[PDB]
Amino acid sequence: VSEGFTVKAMMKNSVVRGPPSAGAFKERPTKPTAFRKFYERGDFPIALEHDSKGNKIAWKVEIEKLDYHHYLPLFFDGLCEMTFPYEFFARQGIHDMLEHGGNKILPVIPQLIIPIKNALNLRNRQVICVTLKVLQHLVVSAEMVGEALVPYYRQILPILNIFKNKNVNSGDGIDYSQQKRENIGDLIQETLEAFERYGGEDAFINIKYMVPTYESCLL
Amino acid sequence: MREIVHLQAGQCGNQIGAKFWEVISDEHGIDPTGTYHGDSDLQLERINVYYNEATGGKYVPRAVLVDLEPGTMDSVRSGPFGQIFRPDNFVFGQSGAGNNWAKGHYTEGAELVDSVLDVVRKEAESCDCLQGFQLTHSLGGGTGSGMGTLLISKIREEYPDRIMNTFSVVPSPKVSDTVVEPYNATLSVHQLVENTDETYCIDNEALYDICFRTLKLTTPTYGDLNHLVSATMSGVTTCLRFPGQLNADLRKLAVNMVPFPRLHFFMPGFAPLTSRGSQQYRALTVPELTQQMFDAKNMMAACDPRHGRYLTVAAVFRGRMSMKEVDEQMLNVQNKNSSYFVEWIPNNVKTAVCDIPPRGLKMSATFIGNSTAIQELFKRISEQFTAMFRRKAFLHWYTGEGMDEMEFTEAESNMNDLVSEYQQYQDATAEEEGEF
Amino acid sequence: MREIVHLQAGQCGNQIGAKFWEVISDEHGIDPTGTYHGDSDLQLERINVYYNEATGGKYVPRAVLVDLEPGTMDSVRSGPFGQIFRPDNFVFGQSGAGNNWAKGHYTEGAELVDSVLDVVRKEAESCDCLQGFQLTHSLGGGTGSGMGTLLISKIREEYPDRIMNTFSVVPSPKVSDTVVEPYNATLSVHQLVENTDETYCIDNEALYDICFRTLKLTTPTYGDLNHLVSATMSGVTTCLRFPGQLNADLRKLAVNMVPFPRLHFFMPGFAPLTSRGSQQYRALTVPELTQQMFDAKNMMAACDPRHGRYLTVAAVFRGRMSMKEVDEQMLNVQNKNSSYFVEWIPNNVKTAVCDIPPRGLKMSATFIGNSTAIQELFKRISEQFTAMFRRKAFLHWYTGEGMDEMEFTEAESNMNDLVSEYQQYQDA
Amino acid sequence: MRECISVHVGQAGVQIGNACWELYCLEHGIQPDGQMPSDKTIGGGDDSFNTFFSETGAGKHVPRAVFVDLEPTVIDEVRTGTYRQLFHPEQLITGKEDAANNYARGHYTIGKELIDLVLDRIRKLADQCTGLQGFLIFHSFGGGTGSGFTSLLMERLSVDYGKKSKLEFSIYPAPQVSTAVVEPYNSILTTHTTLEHSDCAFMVDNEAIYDICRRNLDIERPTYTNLNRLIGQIVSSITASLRFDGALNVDLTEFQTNLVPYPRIHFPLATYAPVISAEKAYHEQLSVAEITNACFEPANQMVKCDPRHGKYMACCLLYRGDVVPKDVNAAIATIKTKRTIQFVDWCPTGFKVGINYQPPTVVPGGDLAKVQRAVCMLSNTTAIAEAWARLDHKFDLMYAKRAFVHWYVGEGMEEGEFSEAREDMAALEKDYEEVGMDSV
Amino acid sequence: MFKNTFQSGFLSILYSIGSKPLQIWDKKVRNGHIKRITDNDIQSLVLEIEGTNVSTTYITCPADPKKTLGIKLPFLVMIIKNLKKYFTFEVQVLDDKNVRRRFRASNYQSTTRVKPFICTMPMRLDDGWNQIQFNLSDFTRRAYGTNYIETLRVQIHANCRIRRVYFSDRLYSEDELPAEFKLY
Amino acid sequence: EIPKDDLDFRLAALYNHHTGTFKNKSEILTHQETIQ
Amino acid sequence: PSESIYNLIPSDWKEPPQPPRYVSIFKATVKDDMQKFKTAMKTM
Ligand SMILES: Nc1nc2c(ncn2[C@@H]2O[C@H](COP(=O)(O)OP(=O)(O)OP(=O)(O)O)[C@@H](O)[C@H]2O)c(=O)[nH]1
Ligand SMILES: Nc1nc2c(ncn2[C@@H]2O[C@H](COP(=O)(O)OP(=O)(O)O)[C@@H](O)[C@H]2O)c(=O)[nH]1
Ligand SMILES: Nc1nc2c(ncn2[C@@H]2O[C@H](COP(=O)(O)OP(=O)(O)O)[C@@H](O)[C@H]2O)c(=O)[nH]1
Ligand SMILES: [Mg+2]
Repeated sequence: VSEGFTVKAMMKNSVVRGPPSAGAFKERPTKPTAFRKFYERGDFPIALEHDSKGNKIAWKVEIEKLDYHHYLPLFFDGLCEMTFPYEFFARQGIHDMLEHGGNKILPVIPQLIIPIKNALNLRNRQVICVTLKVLQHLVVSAEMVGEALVPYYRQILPILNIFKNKNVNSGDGIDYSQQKRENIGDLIQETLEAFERYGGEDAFINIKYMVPTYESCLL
Repeated sequence: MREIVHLQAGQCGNQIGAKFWEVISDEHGIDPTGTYHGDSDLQLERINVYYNEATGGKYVPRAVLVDLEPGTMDSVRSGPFGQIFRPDNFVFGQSGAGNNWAKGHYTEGAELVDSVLDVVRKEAESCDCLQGFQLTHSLGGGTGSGMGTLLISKIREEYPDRIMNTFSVVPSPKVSDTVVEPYNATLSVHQLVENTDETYCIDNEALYDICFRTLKLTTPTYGDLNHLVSATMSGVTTCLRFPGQLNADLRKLAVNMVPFPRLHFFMPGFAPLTSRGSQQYRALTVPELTQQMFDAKNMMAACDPRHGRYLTVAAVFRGRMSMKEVDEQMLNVQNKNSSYFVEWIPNNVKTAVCDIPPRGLKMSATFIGNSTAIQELFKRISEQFTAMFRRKAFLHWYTGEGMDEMEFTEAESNMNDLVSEYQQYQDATAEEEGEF
Repeated sequence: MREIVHLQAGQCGNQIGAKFWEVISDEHGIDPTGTYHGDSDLQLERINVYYNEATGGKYVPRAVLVDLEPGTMDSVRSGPFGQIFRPDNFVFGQSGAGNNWAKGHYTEGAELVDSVLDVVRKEAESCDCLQGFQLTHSLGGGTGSGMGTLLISKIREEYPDRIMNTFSVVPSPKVSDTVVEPYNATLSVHQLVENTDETYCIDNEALYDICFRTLKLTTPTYGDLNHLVSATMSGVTTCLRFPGQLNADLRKLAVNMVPFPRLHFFMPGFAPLTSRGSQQYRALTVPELTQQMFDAKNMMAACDPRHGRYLTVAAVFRGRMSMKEVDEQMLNVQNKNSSYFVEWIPNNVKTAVCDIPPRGLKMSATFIGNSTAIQELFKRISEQFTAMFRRKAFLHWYTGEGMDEMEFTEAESNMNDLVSEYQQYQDA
Repeated sequence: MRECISVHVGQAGVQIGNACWELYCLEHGIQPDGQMPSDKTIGGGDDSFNTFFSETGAGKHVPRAVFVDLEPTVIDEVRTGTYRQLFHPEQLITGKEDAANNYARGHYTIGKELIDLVLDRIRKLADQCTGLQGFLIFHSFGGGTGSGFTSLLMERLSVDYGKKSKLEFSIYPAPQVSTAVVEPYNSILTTHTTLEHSDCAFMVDNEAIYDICRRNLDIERPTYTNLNRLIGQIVSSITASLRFDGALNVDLTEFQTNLVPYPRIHFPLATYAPVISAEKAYHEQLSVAEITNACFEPANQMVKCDPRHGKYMACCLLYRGDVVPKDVNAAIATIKTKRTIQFVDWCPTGFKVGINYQPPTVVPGGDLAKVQRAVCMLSNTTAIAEAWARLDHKFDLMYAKRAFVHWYVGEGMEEGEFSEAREDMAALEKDYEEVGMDSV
Repeated sequence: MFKNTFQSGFLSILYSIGSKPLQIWDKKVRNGHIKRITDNDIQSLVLEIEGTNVSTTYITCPADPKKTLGIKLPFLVMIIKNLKKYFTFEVQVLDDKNVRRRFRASNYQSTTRVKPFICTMPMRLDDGWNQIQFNLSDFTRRAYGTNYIETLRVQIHANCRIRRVYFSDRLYSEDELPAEFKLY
Repeated sequence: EIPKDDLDFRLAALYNHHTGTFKNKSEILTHQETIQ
Repeated sequence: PSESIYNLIPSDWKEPPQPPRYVSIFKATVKDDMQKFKTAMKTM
């Protein structure tokens, strides 16, 4: 019935009320994407090939000679929306262009930080899984990419501290959801050693600077 | 041995600092000429923290004064306690800033920097053992951090190796009356965190409310607003200058208030503030100080503490006193509202007892607090970049200079993540299972 | 140890409290600027009861002053003892009630209660042990009767175990001072039943004759008239502040007076009241003192106790005297006329004594009395109100401020049962 | 001949020794200027100052103390105070910067810059010594130099002087009242060194001396000076038999062989029973039985842990004044008849008794009173385990989120040392458990 | 208790393949979690215990603190995966002079120390999955002049992945080890 | 029940010296007979 | 535990009422003594 540091609520018998809330661990309202505006325009050379293997993306033009400076920041902006005929193109399209081609993932790194933190800032437990898989895939499927992300840990990692210890305390009863990985804390952790194993020296300190719970491997 | 060099930048550093130096000169007993006329010896025992002996019994400060307008620090050098500063420390430019932040970073890149670095060098080196620096400035003007990340990017090269405090005047939440204003709020941040990490954020709107509702001064100028900060600056250094039963220097405050290295937020406060007609009818006891310094009214930052959690509290007191009353401040307010004292820290209060009180007053305190309600201070600036950033209409004045606008857009990304890092440790609890 | 918080609301409560803190400063040696130029140590021991203490040897009173409005108590602050009060305890707002119970309790009493309650917690948290509160105010006014009874309700919700006194001036019978007098009187008495445990009824009329037939001074004013209600507020609580052969407090003067919780409206009085010409004509002895204590013309209510029966009597006493003569005389005055004391209470009379008389008198005593005959006062007021509520006179000045006519009907209902309960214990 | 060097480290340790050497000089005839006065004698000579003072050729007594501390302006209080010429200017040694409540700074960064000079002064003080019984240290578990520089001092003193009776006095972080946030870090790190390099570690809490000052001494708002005089009264009683003769003279070596049963259990509980104000001291008689009773009272302990949750192991009673042995035996007997005072079954004897003929000496301006007889109690219970399980709860509560750890890792230590310091604390509770359950 | 059991050449107290492996074990989880499943190199369920505090979350083989399992078998072998984090584990043994004695092995300890109720030693894990053989009959002889009688407790702390904690009568080579005890 | 004053303090005073902080010399002991 | 089935019957036992309120043999004296030295309307 009280507020806090007043003359009231210092008596021998009082009850009180705290703050409104803290705006963490909570889903944020999404915003319209540049992926949405550019897909209805038909500028994308993509097609939903409804394979009998599941859904796949058929590329009318070959992936090797795409303008990655105009497409990778545009596909990464689609990770912050969850409606099906657009979110699959963001999830599968990023994975398809990451494992195809070389010597062009490097110059598009510094213009990829903004669309990768915006999807992480949504704080919903669905696309944070997706952004953690592409973060693991970004550092692996090219050459000399972990060294590029070392000065950019300050804009990717603050969301990873919030959900780092997100796991299941099922002490004996076995879980079955390791086929599709929804465990945030294992995905944040495994991304951190993927961050540290690449980038060479002066990479453990940049992770230890801002997620202090992390233990620096590769001794 | 332990010593501080005062850097004053802008009108704001110069006007606040000039009031600060007259306070310290009264506290140590130095006349406006520069000699000692004190009535005690402990007013002289540790005067090698802010003053240097010059030949002739003339104590001279250790402040270097920096501004890009010649006019401002002629009033400082002609003030009441104004001739104490040595002329070589007074380092002036010829043209400053105005209107556009984009002007501010595409104006005087490196002209005045190296001149100040020479003065900061000689004054620091001609001494014994540097405790650190302190910097007084405001976040505003026709440059913001435009001169800032221009001039100081040359000084931040090695400066975060020792202690460096910063009493910074954060923008107030009232109106937008600088026309093309919400472009200097976005381009302000960059390295707003990782070069001081001991910033005492001081709002002017909260400065007036303590002058209107607490001090009850009918016509508060900018001068007596600068009197309130000068007490706090003296408060966080009084254990280093004057002896005490429980000593606490700057590092002992910094170690005991900063759990994580990205916490440049220390909302200040001075406990025994009373109106002139009500000073006579005042108890001035240890509980009386504590119920005022923890109160939302006596907070020189426009953030109500009951909007978040105190991550850590400092209680540098002055006088012959107690500290156990502060323990009841947690045990009542914490264990009942656990959202006002962070529970994964067991005890959130550092105390200090410095024997020598402020002048006139018998007893005092100096609160600084790392409350997580400071998320809102960098959120009012957050709705004040987004509001006018997207139009870019009167930014044609900016456009003529117009630097890289990734630097426009990366500064708030290094500010909203700071808010998120405060939102985490406001919502994070001991048993990390029940917030998911 | 046991200390009392002073409350005062309205013009009357501040004019009474202006002279109340004059005599308490005189009894306890406090000067106008608040420094102890006293004589003995007994005037400094139990000084925490009324006076707090501030740095500089200064004794600040614990009183808070309540009104809606800043332009008048030049009577206090420009008076002899107005610098003793701190300026923080003065609480005020913008527009006054102006003899209207609706304005001071609902509209202008909605934003000042937050300010007054903030101050009284500051006075109540600087305590080793709070004995209780007490209020002086008007009963037919706008701020004394409208705001004052709302402050009573707020303290009772917050400090239910503490004791609250009410030194209210009830309406004068013959000549009134306010036209809307029973509207404020009925709505404020109704709240006083369940929210107080020791209520004092004061007629300005009975103070006039006490000033004439006993005090024998030709030209009176509110200075010496408020002095009568001043020293009553002092003399009741002197057992807290000064020792005796057997002493009392406010709690002991309430458990030994209030049989049933709706019966706490009392009648005060003074025994020693003589002029300068009667100093040589009367002997200041216990038989002569206790005689004029029980006199009906001596009472501070304009309703005789002869019309009804006393329910409970108490007297606080002073001076180094015998306990035998005061005990046998109050048996003597109780048994000689048994038609005025209830049969089902064998001893209606309580005796308390102190050791320190006031300055200027060698022995003095204060009377407090619960009688059935205070129903005489309420039953006039009950038909004051049905003379005006029946034809809806002066009702648009209440209905248009957010209250309904049901609250008037509950106030009639509560007062009429309180009258009917008084008449019930008149018959044994 | 018998003697011991006293070491005072930290602002806590320096301030303890100032009210402690004030007692020592006044216990003898020693004035603040060192020299004993020609006129007036405090008593017989007996060369009893030798345990704490060294005699020069000019007739000056010099304390065998080093005031080593990184904080410059608590030693300069001594350097300009009344006890100015008592101490050497080179016995009092200061650093340049504080450790700032950091164990790592007092151990690694600043501590190595002064550890060479303090060991040189300890060596030079001990070189003129002949039959040195041991050392006494005074510190607190919460400071930087009181925990970090203390830990480095025991590391170096263990190899320079070998196995020697190295007593330890310390100030615990209280369960509730605590002046620091990093205090559970410093206490858990310095006990990792105390457990292996301190022969006996006396255990003192601030809240309990706060409690006995307001209750027994009847003073409101006590300060650090009053806690300082209570501690120095006990330390004088610990070294009482080293200077004055008694019926049962008990040595520092006889303390360790009769208090601590196993090499981790050297954490006795301190209790000073006849602590009483002057206005209520001379009214009632103070028998030796009722002050032996007041030693076992729960609230008279100087650490916030009552022995009802534990079991006593060995109790060292140190009586001073007009005390005969026979009524001590009656006082010990009537304690043993109570089943509420639990004694372990592997110590049927239980008690070590020391009688001294010199009553405690009152300081001017103090709050104690002149008593004919007095007692100091050195208990040893399993109830101290709950005083450390709370510290682990305080440590684990903030170490799990790595709070304030970069204030330690950056200043020359690794993160694994924190888990190593909690490790010995995780074993110390189980070490106090395994000596508590009854043998069957 | 494990006293009426024959205590042959093999005895397993925890095996991740079963209904309730942590049945006799007591789980204490604090700022961490326990789970049971991950197939990295061996395609089998291996119990995971890990947390941000190594000395606070653990598992203890006797559930009741008063009950102690009595195993006379001198060799103590667990198969534990290296995770490059802080891993410690306990073993408590009964001695011929009837002293409750404990041993500790830790990743974060530089040098070893021995004194009367706890002996702490360092340990270097391999790159991935490995088995470690804690010879109790020799460690109770080198550390103290004492013979081995029986162990009383084992306790496994955080940041490790567990499968097949067992005792053996003597050290076994890899070939003579049976099929259900192999690493693969 | 109690033979002398030491057992009166030692018996069920319901005062945990580990938990009891800043009591008075009256609430130093709170016997079970006092509560109920 | 040796029991009997002739115990499940309800105990059907009421408490006999207390003796009546003892009127004292000196009460008739104290009515007259208390109602003595009493008149009406003397002082007022
Ligand atoms: N009993 C008692 N304790 C004290 C006194 N002074 C300080 N302490 C203890 O010391 C603690 C404060 O930290 P300190 O150990 O003094 O820190 P320090 O000795 O100055 O070491 P640094 O932090 O490196 O400067 C408090 O928690 C007190 O318990 C004293 O005068 N008497
Ligand atoms: N307290 C205080 N604030 C000032 C003063 N001068 C300016 N400010 C604040 O600083 C803001 C603008 O000052 P600014 O332009 O940054 O001064 P500059 O640093 O010299 O450019 C205004 O909103 C003022 O509130 C002063 O003398 N005292
Ligand atoms: N005894 C006494 N009564 C007073 C005095 N002043 C006013 N009154 C009474 O108070 C009543 C007026 O109420 P008021 O104080 O104006 O109420 P308010 O408007 O709410 O403050 C009148 O009926 C007067 O009889 C005084 O000095 N002494
Ligand atoms: Mg210090």
